[PDB]
Amino acid sequence: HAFKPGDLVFAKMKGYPHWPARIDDIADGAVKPPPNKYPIFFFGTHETAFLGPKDLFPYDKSKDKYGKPNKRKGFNEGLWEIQNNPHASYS
Repeated sequence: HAFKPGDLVFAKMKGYPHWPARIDDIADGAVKPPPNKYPIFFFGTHETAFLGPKDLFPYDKSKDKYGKPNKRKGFNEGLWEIQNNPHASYS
């Protein structure tokens, strides 16, 4: 399984806990990711950033480890989104 738009993940950024997220499509006209990176939409914060596979943990495999509440802002909101409506428009 190569990563494709719509895949659910936990995504790791420096300074944050593994974060509920999804692989997004590239909008027409938008900036494209660097070589071998993906557009990642973060649940709860609703931000997008470019990340590579080393920082992407498939949701089903990883949810037992990473899918638990914490106090960081937006996180529990993000957990609700990935669990209840992961494919919604958050625009």
